[PDB]
Amino acid sequence: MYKLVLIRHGESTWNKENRFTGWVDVDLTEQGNREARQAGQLLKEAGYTFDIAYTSVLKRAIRTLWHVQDQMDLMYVPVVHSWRLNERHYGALSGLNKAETAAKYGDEQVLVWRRSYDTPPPALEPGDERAPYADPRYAKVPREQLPLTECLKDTVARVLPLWNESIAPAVKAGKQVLIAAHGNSLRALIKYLDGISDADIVGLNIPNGVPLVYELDESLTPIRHYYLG
Amino acid sequence: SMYKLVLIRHGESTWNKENRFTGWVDVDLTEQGNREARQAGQLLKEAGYTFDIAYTSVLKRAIRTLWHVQDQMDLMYVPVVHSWRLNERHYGALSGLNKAETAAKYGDEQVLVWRRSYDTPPPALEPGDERAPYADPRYAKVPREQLPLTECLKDTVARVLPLWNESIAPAVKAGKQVLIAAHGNSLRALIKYLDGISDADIVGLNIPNGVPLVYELDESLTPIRHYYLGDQEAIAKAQAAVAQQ
Ligand code: NA
Repeated sequence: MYKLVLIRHGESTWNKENRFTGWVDVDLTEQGNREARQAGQLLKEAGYTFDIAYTSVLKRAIRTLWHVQDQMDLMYVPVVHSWRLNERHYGALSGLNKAETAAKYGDEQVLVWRRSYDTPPPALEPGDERAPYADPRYAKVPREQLPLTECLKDTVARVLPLWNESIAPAVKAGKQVLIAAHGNSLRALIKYLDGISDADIVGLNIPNGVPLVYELDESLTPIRHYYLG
Repeated sequence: SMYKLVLIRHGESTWNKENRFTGWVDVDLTEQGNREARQAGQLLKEAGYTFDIAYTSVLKRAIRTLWHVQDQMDLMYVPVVHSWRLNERHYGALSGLNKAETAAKYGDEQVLVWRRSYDTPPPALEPGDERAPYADPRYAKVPREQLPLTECLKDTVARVLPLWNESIAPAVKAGKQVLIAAHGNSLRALIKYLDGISDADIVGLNIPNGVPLVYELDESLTPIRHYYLGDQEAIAKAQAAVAQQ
């Protein structure tokens, strides 16, 4: 029996505005700060501790992790910041709210995108300000691996290598691991962990700033999972 | 080639403000300390500095100072190495005691020996003291016999330098832009080694809280010069204040 803890970042400014964010590096709102501190308090009171954390390169997830670390008195543990835990890339939808998206692309195409595991939204132009190529976060990432858009299938494909490379060996080694990330990168892990179908994973809701605990057997197969609080 | 190395002592801590020996006790920043650290980050950002990696201690006053700097510079994603080897000098049984009350009790000379004798440590913690480091998860990978119950600066130098030799110096040599966010005595220890300062002279080195301290090093990592970032007159005032304590 191992335990692995997952948590989605607290409310971001763009969550509050119901805007597609993706790789845009927006910060937490004060509510998102509170959710993160509350999650830290919950893990602490329920007797959790961690040896290492994995997070993305996006500050909304990183700041969530900082609050959890702060509240648990774990500010000293090693942290890995991986672009592979970034939120799904939403291409040209990044920055649009629901009304704006419906207006530009029409309801039917939005419905197809919302439902389709393997159809990506319109891509960023490679020269768009929002493209990742000039960003110092991705300086060592092979250029061809950087997305200008992603369907959820793409997101899953680039999240999952972190499982065999890093998370599973750490868990098997007896490390107490925390993963502080984003709705869709957490979906990718959960998709693999619980063997969820392409069709069902699309609808899985994960709330901001609530610790999600997986209990795993010797083979890293889930026994059960639950949210704290 | 010239390399730039940035050092910073933690922002004002609660026990700096209360005038208490701290050592390895894991106290936090005051609001002033938070402001110093944010200002430090703003200054570094405005002066066009960036970092590939930061080294810090396992103590939250230094780590939170680093976090403010990372926050202000938009560098929250960069690699950070947290090492007990950058901890403040271990203050032994003095840890938690008021400096004035201690001087009243044991005399000024005796406290000054404990504070600044290069090679004579403060009285040791008893190993069964709750303040001893043995059950602390921060030190669980440190062999028991290497964990101090007290340190003089000389001891602090011996435990700081292997991190410089094995990790930090190679990273500077490789052209990485390094920030070290640490503590008064662990920074004095490293600087003692970098500037080749004598045992008697290192005594007077006074590093202000929360001020970026830039070293320019040549190809062999020998300092060309160092200087502090920010309001130079305010920094001189802060230096006078540290020296008086
Ligand atoms: Na300690």
